[PDB]
Amino acid sequence: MAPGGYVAPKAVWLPAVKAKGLEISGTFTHRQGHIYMEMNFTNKALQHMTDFAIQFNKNSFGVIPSTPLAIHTPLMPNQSIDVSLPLNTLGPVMKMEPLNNLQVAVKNNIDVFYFSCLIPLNVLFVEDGKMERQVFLATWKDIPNENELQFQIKECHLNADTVSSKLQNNNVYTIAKRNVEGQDMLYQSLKLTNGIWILAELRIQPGNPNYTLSLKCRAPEVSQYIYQVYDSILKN
Amino acid sequence: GGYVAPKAVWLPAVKAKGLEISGTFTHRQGHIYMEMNFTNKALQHMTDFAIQFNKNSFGVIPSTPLAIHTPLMPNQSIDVSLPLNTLGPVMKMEPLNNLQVAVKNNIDVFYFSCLIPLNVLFVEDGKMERQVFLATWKDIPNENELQFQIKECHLNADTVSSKLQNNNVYTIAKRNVEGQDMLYQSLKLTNGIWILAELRIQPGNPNYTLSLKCRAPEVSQYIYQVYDSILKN
Amino acid sequence: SFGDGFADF
Repeated sequence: MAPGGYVAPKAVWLPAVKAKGLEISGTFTHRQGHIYMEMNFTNKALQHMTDFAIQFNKNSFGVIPSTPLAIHTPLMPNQSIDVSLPLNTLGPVMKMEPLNNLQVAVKNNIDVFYFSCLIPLNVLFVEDGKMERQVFLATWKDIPNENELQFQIKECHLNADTVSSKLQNNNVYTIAKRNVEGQDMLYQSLKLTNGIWILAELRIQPGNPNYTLSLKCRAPEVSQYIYQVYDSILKN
Repeated sequence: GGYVAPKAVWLPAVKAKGLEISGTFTHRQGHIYMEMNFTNKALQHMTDFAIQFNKNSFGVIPSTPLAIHTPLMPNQSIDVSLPLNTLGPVMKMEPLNNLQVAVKNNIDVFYFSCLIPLNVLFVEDGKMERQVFLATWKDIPNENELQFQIKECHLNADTVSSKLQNNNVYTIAKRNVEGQDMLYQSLKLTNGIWILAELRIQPGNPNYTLSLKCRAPEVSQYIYQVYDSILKN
Repeated sequence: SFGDGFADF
């Protein structure tokens, strides 16, 4: 566990085979307020690479780079560079499918290449995500039960204290806890970069290698993606 | 006539040893064309032009060889109209409507990609029966429903329908609920995909909500984009 | 634009 929270390992986003020798692998981070696309560019061609630039298609959460890609030295054959690209969420918005899809165009001196990758939604959980208890109860009551979606986190053996701590490290806050007949119930909140609040109730059972995650959100389409995030945080 | 995008420089001269290609796509009387402007910015004359498309999402392929017989002189340009069909080999592209192209002349072979606006692939026979619309809209899982905003549109419902009809997007029903207009629309792609749409127009809201349902929901953003372009042009 | 190659940049 690290400050900033869970970072997935880099995955190959653009194979050298699809980009005339250019290989790009990447991941996303959220560190001290700022979001980054952390990439490694590798030149697997026999000629050097220059004139690098990046653009993102419009996307669900308005993600966009905050600065141009600035690689001021030519990327030599077989050379590899780490690139940290700061991002913000004030860019143009277009609904993606899947919801967290990000389409990226990368140009060098050779051509323009395209790829997509999936933004893990945890990088879009804001620090300001701790709901007031009074507001949680009222909001949970009001939100129609049509919006409630349930998930199972399976093969998890952490206690309620450690679950709470790991989730808090990722801006998911536990604002209340209730213990009824061997079962821990954690009431939790988080908030995304676009203002959407998600309310969670997490239930922990003994003899049960799996927890029940119940999510309520006025935009319920995000819920399944929030689940995948919880699972990753608690399995890692 | 439907929406035609302004030509864009698909191939700048400095990337193709003097060869510059400007282009757009058109759909005229049931025929698809790649409309290109070839300019010779080199010092040498150009001959032996030929074009090839890589496999692509919608099976787009030229219907004939490019056939430029007359040589192209330095600083001279020609406007070419290349007829296309959708019976070619298929491969899913990223983004979906990106097309990989190679153009050859006497100097070298050059590679570029361009954007196919999906309206050129909207077929004339795209008016759905109301009965089938209603049953299909209900049956398609709501997880396949995607919603977009057409922002700061200054068009009334009737101009919206007419513009869209000129692009083979059919309004099969128009319903008023509590002041709010709801336009129910259909279109079909050259590959047989039907898209169902509901456009909500609320008086006092210049932002219209477009809801799309399709059994291939991945096409939706591309439909929205050309839909937006049609109403802004 | 997005998807229009060199014209994107």
